[PDB]
Amino acid sequence: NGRDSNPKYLGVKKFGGEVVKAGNILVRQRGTKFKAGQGVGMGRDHTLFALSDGKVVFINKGKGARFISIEAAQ
Amino acid sequence: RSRLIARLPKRGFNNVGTTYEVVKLSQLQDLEDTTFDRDTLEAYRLVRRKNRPVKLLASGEISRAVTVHVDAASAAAIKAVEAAGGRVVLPE
Amino acid sequence: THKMAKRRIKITGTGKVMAFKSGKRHQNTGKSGDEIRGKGKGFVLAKAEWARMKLMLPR
Amino acid sequence: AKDGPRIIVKMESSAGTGFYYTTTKNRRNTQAKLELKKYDPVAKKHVVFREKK
RNA sequence: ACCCCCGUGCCCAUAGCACUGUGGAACCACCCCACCCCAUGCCGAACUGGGUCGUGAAACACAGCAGCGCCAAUGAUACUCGGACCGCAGGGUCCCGGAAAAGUCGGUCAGCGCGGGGGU
RNA sequence: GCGACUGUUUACCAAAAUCACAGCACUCUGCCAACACGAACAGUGGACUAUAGGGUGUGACGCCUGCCCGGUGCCGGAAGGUCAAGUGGAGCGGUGCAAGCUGCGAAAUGAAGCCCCGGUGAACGGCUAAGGUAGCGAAAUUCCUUGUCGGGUAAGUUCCGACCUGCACGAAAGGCGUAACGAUCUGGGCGCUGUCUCAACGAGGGACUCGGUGAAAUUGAAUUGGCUGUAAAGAUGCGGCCUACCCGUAGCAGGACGAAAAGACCCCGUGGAGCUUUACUAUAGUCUGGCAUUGGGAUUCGGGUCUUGGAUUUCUAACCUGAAAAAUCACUUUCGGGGACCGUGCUUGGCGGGUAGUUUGACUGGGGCGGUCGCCUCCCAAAAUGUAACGGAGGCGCCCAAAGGUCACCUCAAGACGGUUGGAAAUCGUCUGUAGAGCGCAAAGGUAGAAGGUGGCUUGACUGCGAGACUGACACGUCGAGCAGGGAGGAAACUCGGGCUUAGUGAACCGGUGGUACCGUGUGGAAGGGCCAUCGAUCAACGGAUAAAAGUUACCCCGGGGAUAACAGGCUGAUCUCCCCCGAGAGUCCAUAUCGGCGGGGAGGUUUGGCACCUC
RNA sequence: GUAGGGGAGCGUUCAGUCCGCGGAGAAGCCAUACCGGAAGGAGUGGUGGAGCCGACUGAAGUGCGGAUGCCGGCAUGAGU
RNA sequence: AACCGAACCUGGAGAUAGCUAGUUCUCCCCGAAAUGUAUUGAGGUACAGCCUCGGAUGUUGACCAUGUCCUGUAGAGCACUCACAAGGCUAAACCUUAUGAAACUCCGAAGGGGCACGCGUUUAGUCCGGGAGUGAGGCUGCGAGAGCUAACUUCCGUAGCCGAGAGGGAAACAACCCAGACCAUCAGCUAAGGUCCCUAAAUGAUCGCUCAGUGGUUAA
RNA sequence: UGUUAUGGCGUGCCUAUUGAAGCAUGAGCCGGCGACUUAGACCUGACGUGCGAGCUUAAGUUGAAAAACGGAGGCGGAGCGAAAGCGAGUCCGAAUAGGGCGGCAUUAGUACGUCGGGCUAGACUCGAAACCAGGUGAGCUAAGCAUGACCAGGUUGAAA
RNA sequence: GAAACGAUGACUGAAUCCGCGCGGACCACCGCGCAAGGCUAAAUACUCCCAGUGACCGAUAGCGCAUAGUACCGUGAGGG
RNA sequence: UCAGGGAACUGAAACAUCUCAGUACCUGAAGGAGAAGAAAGAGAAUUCGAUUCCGUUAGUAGCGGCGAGCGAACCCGGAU
Ligand SMILES: CC(=O)C(=O)N[C@@H]1/C=C(C)/C=C/[C@@H](O)C/C=C(C)/C=C/[C@@H](O)C[C@H]2OC(=O)[C@]1(C)C(=O)[C@@H]2C
Ligand SMILES: [K+]
Ligand SMILES: [K+]
Ligand SMILES: [K+]
Ligand SMILES: [Mg+2]
Ligand SMILES: [Mg+2]
Ligand SMILES: [Mg+2]
Ligand SMILES: [Mg+2]
Ligand SMILES: [Mg+2]
Ligand SMILES: [Mg+2]
Ligand SMILES: [Mg+2]
Ligand SMILES: [Mg+2]
Ligand SMILES: [Mg+2]
Ligand SMILES: [Mg+2]
Ligand SMILES: [Mg+2]
Ligand SMILES: [Mg+2]
Ligand SMILES: [Mg+2]
Ligand SMILES: [Mg+2]
Ligand SMILES: [Mg+2]
Ligand SMILES: [Mg+2]
Ligand SMILES: [Mg+2]
Ligand SMILES: [Mg+2]
Ligand SMILES: [Mg+2]
Ligand SMILES: [Mg+2]
Ligand SMILES: [Mg+2]
Ligand SMILES: [Mg+2]
Ligand SMILES: [Mg+2]
Ligand SMILES: [Mg+2]
Ligand SMILES: [Mg+2]
Ligand SMILES: [Mg+2]
Ligand code: NA
Ligand code: NA
Ligand code: NA
Ligand code: NA
Repeated sequence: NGRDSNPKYLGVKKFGGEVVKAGNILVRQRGTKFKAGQGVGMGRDHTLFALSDGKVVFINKGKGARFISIEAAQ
Repeated sequence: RSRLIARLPKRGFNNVGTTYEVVKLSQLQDLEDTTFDRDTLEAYRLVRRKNRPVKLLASGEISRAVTVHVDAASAAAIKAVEAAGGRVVLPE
Repeated sequence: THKMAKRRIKITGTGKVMAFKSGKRHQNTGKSGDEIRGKGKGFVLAKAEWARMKLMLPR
Repeated sequence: AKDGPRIIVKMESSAGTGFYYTTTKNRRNTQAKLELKKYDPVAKKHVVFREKK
């Protein structure tokens, strides 16, 4: 039926290489696709965020478990 | 009234009691040889308002001994005038 | 309107809207935690004009 | 958030001396009587706190 | 320095399963007892307390084995960025680059650390 | 066929089957009648009176007129239930030293109605309250239908007579029949006729010509061809080609999408008006209680300490009305009657389309009908995000004192083998088993080190906050470390400010409750107002209009629109039409003299449509 | 280059001021082959018979092809 | 009192009109949009995007390269879900062979996007503030739905162009191809397309094809 | 310069639109008339000008071939909060987290004029069906009431 | 609305000196004023008429009219 | 000018309140003006001290389906 529908959103917000700040939201998702790495926390809605300052870092161990860490500069 | 105007959660309460005249402390201090503030000569010191009382607030800082006769005054004001000389007179 | 002088657009030193939060206060609530305790301030930079034109004079 | 005779209800919060509401969605479905707990109101805290209206 | 065992990481199937062999008191496991601390909505199976013999069978460790998994070229091809065309059309082609999947060759059943222990 | 008749009506397109009609029926009305005009208890009309008058329906006459009153309407009965002002006053609250001065406010009692019972149907209305008595019947009701048969005609879809399957015939919105009546409607026949096959002659007034007088609509400019194609898709000004000396008169009407009227159909406009009702709301009117005008004499019932009230009854100076003498009255009087009612004024409640002011949504391959608006999950979505349709599917408007926090412990679906009420699954045991299960619901993602399953303890489903980010035009929405006051579980690190996440909800205004004390217009209080929290929302047309709302217009008006339908053309060619391919088989034998199962490939633009391309 | 925004100017009427013109004659009208980047302006001639250019500045009742615009005059349909 | 589903005249009144039409002198500069969201909103308005003007900032803009990270379209594939061809075995499962998928994914491009920097060439962006217009586009190529894989069809994404765009070419013919008009000129070279004649320009050169007027309307 | 012959080229204007020569709209011609203004010490912005931490007056009075006087008042100056109030600080809060404001290395205004634009009035101009008040009409027409008038002639032949 | 006060129709109905009304229900305090009788220059509005004036028109302007509520239209109001 | 009586269109992007507005219209009465006027006031200073008009207060307080939108007074200057 034509009726029903939803704007939705989701995706990634801070990509790798980028310089985050204490509170920047990294990736939004529904499940646990991107697990909270080092330097990165996780919200109720699996929304990843940053604790302090640093740089975005992606890590992939052959799919399944994604990780995102933050390497400080200083 | 259908564009932001309305739909704003505000009731508040209008009172409008007494609005005192802000007399900056640098106006007394710094310049001047003390013209004696009183309640009439002060009109020539650029504080002409009328209808409302007078308030004395500390903002300018240059210790100097001057006498002040305003209607009301702050905690920090009184503890800044007599601290360098003078006396803050308030109505009985 | 005089319901504007008592509307959350106070004439600040700069000249913008002193908003609040219309999420939920009186009715239709009872869920969440401190969602209602959001009785803070609000500000906008696209309606300050078409709002101050009704209260600016009687600041 | 409908509100009729149906099961479950929105509850006011009282306290031993304390005068504070917690607002909680209960339910008369199962054990429906011991709506007592412990929500410290602005105060010393640790006050006997039953939402039971 | 040699080797082995135990504990714990990096790595997280090219380091996994199966089959087979080796290991016996340094280590590991089984095992023995367990009224009480503790515990399995029933069982001290598993947790757990106190400890000989025996055995290595099982488990575990190691080694061979790679039948099976896993990993996976070269070449070509599909597709496509760009440019340029054809058919009434569903479509399709040329030039220039990038470039799969699968399959095949082939690859290998790890490697790299720290600490402790007992042997030469 | 209809209507009985005479008559009558849409001045100016409908004279008819309309209306009227004598007749019949129901029903109201006791005469200052009912009713009606009216700002007015004035006045008048009814009308100078019960087979009289008002309203309604049917519409001479004849035979006749059934069944169902559940509902609605009305009449009657009326125990009880509810119901306004008022009567009454407990309690509660405020101020003051007090006397006292003041807010809020009952039990009971309290009119007309409503609910409730019955009845009334020539009341609406039906044929669940019951269901077609007579008669008529494809008849003006007829759909399928040109029905079937018969009559008339050489031939009849209409017409007449019957039958019957009466889409929706039906007895006073009358059924059926009927003499007479008819510028009415329908069919047939006779007569006659240029009505017709078929045109001819003749005439008279105009068209034609000359002299005189001399308009109108219209008009971008004109030096203004035909064929084809193109162009907004209908070409004299574009292209190509063909034709065509210049200029009139008399004539024909194909073209200039010819002239007149911004379209009367249709759609749109939060345009208008008229008209309806069980749309909203109010009012004329009207019913009614109390209180004035409004008194006297008794009885009972209420009570307090002479009376104060309700009702009943009765008399009368108010008042109303009639007669006589100076008809309308003012006057005095004999009186007559009614007479504390009525009328009228204020107030309360009900009734109320008579009247009045208005609402009645949008999207939409025209509109209407149907369907559908918010939020959530996939696909479309073309590897950031985003992205539409009346595109393809499936959910939500909750649930849970635990499915919460935390702390510990357990690991699945299924198959095979073997076992007892089993005999498919399941209960048990042992192996295999990246889980092919589970996670409260829809779906996706994700999860084996758990967001799978259990137990103990608890109420962080806390309060005061929040650097910095995601997302939106705004408004909202989403995530969140850390800090503080106090707690929970664990030895502890540590975690917890609801539940694997994404739906389980909605602004403002207004009001209710608790709390706290800011304001409080002379002062001090108080009423009230603010603030904190929180409650009321199929407001689902779900960013929401109003506290409060339906239809019709073919009697229609206006402002617009080829921005939006029906005609036509144009585009397309499902459908339609035609042609062609292969060939099983029929054609005694034999595929193709003819015919062409299944299925395929094109053409045409004559069908029904799609779309909405130029003209409203 | 449309809606639109910005900039520089022309022309007309009235007003203040300045230099002036006019009976051998203004304005207005009429002809024109000149000038300026446009809006426009100038010379000369004819007409006409009283007033009116240029410069600066100020103020609007300020610039026409259209609205089935309005008023007036005059055409076409025709010698129909 | 010649036109009545509510007379005429005057007045409120210059009623309102999201409607329609019209909207007057000149040159110069820049230069739109028909999208998103909301609306008793749909042919109207608010805000945003998009325009111009001023100030500030003054290269953060643009294109491209390099590095890094992310996203599952095309393709493919059968390893889950559904469907599906033949055979073996004894209907399901399992085995051999063979498939199809917008709502399957063992795999997985091109390309795209964010960020950093510039190794390089160019040029603008942002912020504040005044005034706007536009919130009814169309087609073509490509990638999709809807439709009969029809429509000068509808609805989205994307590029260009038309819109406000002259000129040349395609006979004519906005949308196609080639090209963006400061002006003047009896000047030259070129693009798209052509070079017998009607219009400018080799009835050109070399090797073939078609006896057809194919070119100059289609297929089994 | 005027006029013409011929060749080449060449789809009125305006409006409304995705698209006009349009077989879409408007227009006989010409002259004249005709459409973004005006007011409110209003609000806001650009520019210009005279004061400058100050900045001006309104009514009015006295004078006018001319102008001054007039400082009731308004805008500057301190913000923040619902308010009391406090104050360079205040609201949430039982003291430290933030929002708003000063201080920022640093930024003053006000009055008047012209102009863009907003507000409030008919607000660019022209235009509708309609609603309301008052008044005029039955000398047309639909009827009533009062009083006058008119209907050749012929035919059919009821009661009594 | 917590809704005073003034006013009025209908019903009721006080005091007056240790008095009465009012001061945004109410009360105390406090404060102001004392009705149920009347009359009364000037400042103010407008303008038929008159004078004067004009960055007011110069007749398709300006009042409608360079005189006319006349011609003309309607039964009339009225339009013009 | 006062008094009696008293609309609608419109606005509220519809529409019952409110606006429009107590405006238009109707009617009564009077003048060269009326109205109003000598405190049972305003108001917050133990104050000013008939009325009316102008300026200001100020678009403030307040009112309002708390919408549209409507909208004082005191203090003070001035006419008198
Ligand atoms: C059935 C139809 O086919 C139909 O109803 N057609 C419409 C014209 C009609 C009804 C005319 C009726 C006559 O009483 C007058 C005739 C008219 C006014 C003719 C008008 C004509 O010139 C323009 C169009 O008018 C239409 O709206 C119309 C859609 C139409 O097809 C015409 C082409
Ligand atoms: K003649
Ligand atoms: K046509
Ligand atoms: K001359
Ligand atoms: Mg809105
Ligand atoms: Mg026969
Ligand atoms: Mg007759
Ligand atoms: Mg003849
Ligand atoms: Mg031609
Ligand atoms: Mg003819
Ligand atoms: Mg029209
Ligand atoms: Mg119309
Ligand atoms: Mg994408
Ligand atoms: Mg409201
Ligand atoms: Mg009619
Ligand atoms: Mg069109
Ligand atoms: Mg058609
Ligand atoms: Mg002739
Ligand atoms: Mg008439
Ligand atoms: Mg008008
Ligand atoms: Mg330009
Ligand atoms: Mg649009
Ligand atoms: Mg589009
Ligand atoms: Mg356009
Ligand atoms: Mg042209
Ligand atoms: Mg033409
Ligand atoms: Mg035309
Ligand atoms: Mg049109
Ligand atoms: Mg006779
Ligand atoms: Mg008047
Ligand atoms: Na003749
Ligand atoms: Na009505
Ligand atoms: Na009006
Ligand atoms: Na009068």
